[PDB]
Amino acid sequence: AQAEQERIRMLSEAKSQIADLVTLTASRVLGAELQARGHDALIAESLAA
Amino acid sequence: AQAEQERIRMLSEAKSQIADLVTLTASRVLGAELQARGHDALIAESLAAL
Amino acid sequence: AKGVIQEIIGVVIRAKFPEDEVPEIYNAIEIPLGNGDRLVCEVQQQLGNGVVKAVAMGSTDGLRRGLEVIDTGRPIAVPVGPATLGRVFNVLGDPIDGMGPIGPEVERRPIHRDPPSFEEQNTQAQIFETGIKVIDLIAPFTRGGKTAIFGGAGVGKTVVIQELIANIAKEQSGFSVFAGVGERSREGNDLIHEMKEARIDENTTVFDKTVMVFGQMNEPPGARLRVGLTALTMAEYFRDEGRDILLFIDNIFRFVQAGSEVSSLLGRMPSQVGYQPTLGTEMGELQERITSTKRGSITSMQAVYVPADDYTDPAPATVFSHLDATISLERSIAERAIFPAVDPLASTSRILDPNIVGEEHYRVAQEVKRVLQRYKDLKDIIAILGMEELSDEDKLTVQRARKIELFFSQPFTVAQQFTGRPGKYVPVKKTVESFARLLNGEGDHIPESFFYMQGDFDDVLAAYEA
Amino acid sequence: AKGVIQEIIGVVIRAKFPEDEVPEIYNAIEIPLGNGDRLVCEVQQQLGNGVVKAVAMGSTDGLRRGLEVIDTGRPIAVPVGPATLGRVFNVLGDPIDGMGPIGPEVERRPIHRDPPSFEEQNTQAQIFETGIKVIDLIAPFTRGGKTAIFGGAGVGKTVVIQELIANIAKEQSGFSVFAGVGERSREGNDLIHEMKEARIDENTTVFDKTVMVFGQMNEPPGARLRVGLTALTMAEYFRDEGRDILLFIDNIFRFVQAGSEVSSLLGRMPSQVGYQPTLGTEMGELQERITSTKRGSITSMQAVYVPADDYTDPAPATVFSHLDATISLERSIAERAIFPAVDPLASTSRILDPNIVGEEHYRVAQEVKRVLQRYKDLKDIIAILGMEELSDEDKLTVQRARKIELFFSQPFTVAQQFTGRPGKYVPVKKTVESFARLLNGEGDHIPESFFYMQGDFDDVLAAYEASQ
Amino acid sequence: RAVDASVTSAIELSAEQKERITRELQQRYGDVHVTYHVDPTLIGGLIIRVGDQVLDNSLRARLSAIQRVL
Amino acid sequence: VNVGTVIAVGDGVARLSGLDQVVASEIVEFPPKAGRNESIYGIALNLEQDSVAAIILGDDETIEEGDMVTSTGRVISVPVGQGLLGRVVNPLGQPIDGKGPIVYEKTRPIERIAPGVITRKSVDTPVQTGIIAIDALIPIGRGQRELIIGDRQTGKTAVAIDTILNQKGQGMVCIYVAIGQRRAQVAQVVGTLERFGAMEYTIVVSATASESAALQYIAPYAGCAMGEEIMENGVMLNGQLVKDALIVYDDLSKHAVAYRQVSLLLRRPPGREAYPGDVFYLHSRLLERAARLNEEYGGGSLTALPVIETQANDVSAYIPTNVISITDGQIYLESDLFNAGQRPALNVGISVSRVGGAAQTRAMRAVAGKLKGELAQFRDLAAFAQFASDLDATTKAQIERGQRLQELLKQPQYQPLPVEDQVAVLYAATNNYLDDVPVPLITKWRDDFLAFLRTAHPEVRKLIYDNRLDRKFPTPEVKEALEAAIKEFKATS
Ligand SMILES: Nc1ncnc2c1ncn2[C@@H]1O[C@H](COP(=O)(O)OP(=O)(O)OP(=O)(O)O)[C@@H](O)[C@H]1O
Ligand SMILES: Nc1ncnc2c1ncn2[C@@H]1O[C@H](COP(=O)(O)OP(=O)(O)O)[C@@H](O)[C@H]1O
Ligand SMILES: [Mg+2]
Ligand SMILES: [Mg+2]
Repeated sequence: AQAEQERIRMLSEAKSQIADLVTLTASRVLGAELQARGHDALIAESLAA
Repeated sequence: AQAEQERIRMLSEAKSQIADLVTLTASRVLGAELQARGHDALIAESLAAL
Repeated sequence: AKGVIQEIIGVVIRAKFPEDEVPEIYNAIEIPLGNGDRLVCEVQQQLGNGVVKAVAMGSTDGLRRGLEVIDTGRPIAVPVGPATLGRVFNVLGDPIDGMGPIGPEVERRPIHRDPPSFEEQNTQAQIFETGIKVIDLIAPFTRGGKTAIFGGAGVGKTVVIQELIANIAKEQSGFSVFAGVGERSREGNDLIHEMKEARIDENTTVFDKTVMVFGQMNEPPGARLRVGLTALTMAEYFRDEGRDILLFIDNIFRFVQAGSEVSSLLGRMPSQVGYQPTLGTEMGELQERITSTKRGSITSMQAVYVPADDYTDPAPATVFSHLDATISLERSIAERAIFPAVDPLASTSRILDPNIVGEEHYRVAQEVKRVLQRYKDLKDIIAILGMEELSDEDKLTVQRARKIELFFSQPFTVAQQFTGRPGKYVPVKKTVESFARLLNGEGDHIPESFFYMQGDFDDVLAAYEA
Repeated sequence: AKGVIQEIIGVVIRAKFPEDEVPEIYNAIEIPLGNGDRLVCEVQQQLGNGVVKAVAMGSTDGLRRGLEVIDTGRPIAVPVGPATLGRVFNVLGDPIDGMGPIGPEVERRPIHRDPPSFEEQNTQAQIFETGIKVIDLIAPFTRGGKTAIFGGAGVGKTVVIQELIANIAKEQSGFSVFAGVGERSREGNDLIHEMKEARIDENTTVFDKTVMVFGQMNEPPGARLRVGLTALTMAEYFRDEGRDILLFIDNIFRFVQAGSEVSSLLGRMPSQVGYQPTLGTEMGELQERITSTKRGSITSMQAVYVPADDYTDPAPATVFSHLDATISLERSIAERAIFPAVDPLASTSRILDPNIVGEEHYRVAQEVKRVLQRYKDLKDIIAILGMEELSDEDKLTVQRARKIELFFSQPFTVAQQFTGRPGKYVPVKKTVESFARLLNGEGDHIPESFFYMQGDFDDVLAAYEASQ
Repeated sequence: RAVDASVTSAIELSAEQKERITRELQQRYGDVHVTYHVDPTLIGGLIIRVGDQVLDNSLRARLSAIQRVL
Repeated sequence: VNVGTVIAVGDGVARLSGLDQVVASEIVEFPPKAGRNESIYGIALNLEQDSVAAIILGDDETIEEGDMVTSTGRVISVPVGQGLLGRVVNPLGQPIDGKGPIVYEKTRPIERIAPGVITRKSVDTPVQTGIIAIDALIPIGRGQRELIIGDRQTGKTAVAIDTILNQKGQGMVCIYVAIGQRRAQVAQVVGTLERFGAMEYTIVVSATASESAALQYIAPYAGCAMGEEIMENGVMLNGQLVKDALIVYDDLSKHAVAYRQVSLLLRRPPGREAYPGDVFYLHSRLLERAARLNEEYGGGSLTALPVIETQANDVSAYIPTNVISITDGQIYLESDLFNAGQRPALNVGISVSRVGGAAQTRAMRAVAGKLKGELAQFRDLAAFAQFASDLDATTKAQIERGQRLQELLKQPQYQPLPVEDQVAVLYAATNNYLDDVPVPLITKWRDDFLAFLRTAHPEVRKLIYDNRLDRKFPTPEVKEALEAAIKEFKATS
């Protein structure tokens, strides 16, 4: 149950999901221009898990 | 001590799953955002490198 | 998949596959045999363009070059689970007993798994209390450690094998695995079926509490080579379930010889007696998954046939490199002691050190070995001179050594030619104090002949009272 | 010139050259290797289409295929002359000591030279005094004659060589050359430098009269395979101009072993125990250059390592016929702390002849071998039954044989660290007198424990008298 | 001529993209024997294996991040 | 960037067609594919034409024909530096203890030519093993190569681990390379090192018996490269830069067996005992890297403690004689002595240290020369002891003294002794201050004496340690101080 609670907190996007996705995008895809054309909502749009 | 180790064992699989899922979601963000940002504009980097 | 047989030389075939989707090493390619049955060959090498050299693991007499070959995409699948308990299998995991096939719902694991990682190993060695008196005292087992049993056609090997399963079920989980590497079809398979099914404890046959895997003499070298790994794969399920498992491998030397034959057939250069160049690595693939992990543990007991009398022989040498204890069944004591005939002087154990089994156990074991060594030294004097020339303070030790060699008898719950004595399970805690008291002067009154299968020092006092 | 590497098999580099510019069999081809330093390979076999096979003589573990190879057109040339005295060289003749490189004006000679002809051989021979009892009595060394010390791993080959150098390398009457092939870089050299610079003959150290080539074990096979020839080229210049040369080559067996490894990499068919088919020829090419000719004399003193304790191995087996004096070191004798460890029965010499070494010396040595034999014959009888079942004379000869075994032990100046006793220099005359007295019956009353690590018989008598 | 290119980009390429790729190979020959496998798993780039030399700009920085993170 | 393809996966050797511009000892990658997330490397060694055979550093079960490979542009090398300390690592340098990734700035190539001849100096500083018998009769100096040769379960690993444990405040970086050992044994060894706090300065390289024979062949070279990084550059230990390292190559017999497998599966001709012709070169190029560099070349040192397992007490085999001819000494552990209770089983007669007798504390040699003499007396008189006390009285006293000394050398496991304690104990034993003590009580007498000195007289131990380097150790002041201490202890007892 403790791991379930911690994993629920992590799956809650605000914990790390959006931040990690944005950091990885800025690091790899584009020079701080990950959004580039569109992708404004697409960003973490399908981050179901 | 052994119960702490056993709990970590289940957490270890959960931690690896969480890390893999986070990184895969970050990759899929690029994959999903690729269509909007440009489907086949990546050849520019390859031309400079090659 | 869907290759074709390119070449058949004895039990070594070469199947040609497309340039892509070639089988990996140890991929268990399967050849249909024009009926429900099939020939399973294990890939051992990749050659040229899509050609893979594989060992037959079967008759390979009805085959013709050009037959369809089906790649299974993984090593030889082996059924695992409680569905394997009380069943008898060959190397491929198919059942060879009268019952029907295992069925598709049962989990199948690859035969070729990796050993437990470094972090999963147990830092501290723990004794595997067997329940025997001489063994639990002179050559204690190690939980997750390899143990050797010598003597060839001695006495008490088989009864100890069944008694350990009986005790492991009584104390530990109980589940056991017998890996009959090069097991004779008559001597070692039907007779052991009857012995296990007839042997019963708490209304449960020992057969129902064990899973038996047989790589027979008649099967090609590949089957005898990989039957040990099949048995390990069956045991590792129960180990992963947290249970303590005892794995019996019959004549690990036959596993070594099967490996040597496979290497010779594959064309590899020989090594140092003609053995396989990959002797250490093959003996390490086996006998390294036999460890005590955090979750569970696989203790083992491997019969070892020393080629001739050369223990330095690469085969017993590489086996001894992987052994934690040795039990030496000797013929001379086997002349009359059909109860466990372990030679206490020739049977050693790594774990028998003060740090692990305690100071008391080490002290008692060393004192027993000292007394028995004194008797061994004075045996010639007794034979030549007699009891009278032997001075005081040693005649006591000779009588005590006679009594203590007689007190290495154990009444078993399950036995061959059942003597009727009730079964007894004596922990190490009882054995250490019992032998300490036997060495402390107590028990000097009862005559030497009334130590047959007594079991405990409290039982010694009870027997003296009557 | 200007070839390209085709294959890199171990330290065997296959290189292709233009059809009309192929290197000769023993030319030295060079890979630039970058960084301003080159890798000098020695050709061994001329294959088809300007293809040659060369032995790397270096690390060769960071170089790719297709690399440029430069053909020098001449074999490995090494400096010779007085400029090489007091210096330390590689297999290639490049100095590895701190001093500067050898200037161009110094003559360079190929390391692959024909040995002296039959007409040039020098048959003259006389005893070379070493100060070691067992060597001076059983297998006397020859001045200008080849001798070798055979032994396993733990037995004292190198200590014997070091004591020998400390004994005879001061009164050289000439120069000397040392060649520790495939030897430990700890003791083989940099511990012998200490003693060779500590010894001072006359205002000049023994090192100042020594040329030194190493090619220690750390080196790849090619260096160990050609370092012997480099050292012989260094020594041959001094031999040819009349200077008496002392030549110490260490573990000729590593020369043979490096040859075996190179041959295995070269694709030759192995002979006997994995050894090269050209074992005898390579051995002869190395050893026929170790000869005292009419112009000058070389007093060679080799060491040989026998695989484990095997004396029938092909390498020592080929060495045995290339010697004037043979010495065998036994593991069993060394384990008994009789550390000079020379087996008198397995050790012989050509100049153990009454015309050369003297009639009394010859008689004493032959008697000390007869007595030693009697003991080897009675060894099992003593082993199981006991000493008492022998006859009185057999018993006496057994006791005298044990005393002789103990008496060949001798403390060495270089071995003072192991046995606290100081080193003893026993002249050959005193050795002959001591063993003649021991055989005569004198010293029979003395317990055998007093013959251990002593000098001449007078020291044994003094020790017994001090013990009363 | 004899060099062989093995291009693998995520999405199938139009004719103009293929011709742009061929013009990209003017550094070696212009039009070498080029084979375009799809490999949709890779994203955001193309693996040009000209001769025995590969050029990796597709998906492998993110997978290096996976390798380090996992 | 440069690539090739596997055309045949043999007996642990891939062939890698078309991988030009690969160096003769390059580490190829085999980048991960579906079904294999991690990369497994290999060593390109036979750079023949249109084929580059490569030994696979791992299980060959995972690679396949047509698999891409990527030459890394580097000769086979391992991470080195301070980050390795306290990490159990693969021969490749990858961690296996699970504590995390190895942090490192530079990587040193394994398999290099040893520093040489001129770049060396006679060993002068001692390595305190902590065993009375070894430290007194077979001194080990920093930079010395001391072979620990025995017969299966004799205590070779025990001696090596006792040595590693004793180097706590000694300014030494220990390295333990487990070659072919069982993973359970390596786990137990690492646990022993951790419980005693010796892991904070120890590196462990583990190539267990299950690991492919490609590993267990570069394991000693990986450990030696790490040790060379310590030797030349040095690491900060306890805030002090240490340029001395100690490497236990563990079982080199298993290393030779692994190389025999690698050679025979490469179809190389066998030699003596079916070993390749260059097995001696294998061990020699490995061990000769363990040196004592002179002050010009940094002044560091690398002590090697190779372990060889003999069969039936046969020291005259091939590999044991090879390593004896390579190394600078022998610590021969006898099985008969081990089973007879002399648990630090040591054949004092034939165990020797060619170099390092000078690299001993002057106190130790001044006290232990006569100890060696008395042990020689006991070994000489053991043959005459067959007679039932028919010899004379003073030699009976000599035999008894030798028995007391032999009991003194017996030392329990996992209890190293500081040099001051060792020299005080040997002074006591050699001044005839134990002749009244019965034989079975000598070990307890030693333990009680050391406890007394630790508790009652710290100053005596400090004074002995400070005065251990002087030329004439038995100075009057320390002599009388230790005399008073022992007389007080004996009166109390
Ligand atoms: N000084 C000692 N005192 C007491 N027990 C010891 C001592 N040295 C070793 N032992 C015990 O001896 C047994 C074997 O020791 P060790 O692990 O060192 O063996 P080994 O020589 O390395 O053999 P193996 O080849 O099996 O690794 C172990 O029980 C160890 O506890
Ligand atoms: N004169 C001697 N006195 C005592 N020990 C000796 C003597 N000569 C040799 N030894 C022993 O021989 C060993 C060295 O042998 P060494 O010369 O190195 O042989 P190898 O070169 O074949 O290894 C030393 O450990 C030493 O104990
Ligand atoms: Mg060990
Ligand atoms: Mg020496």
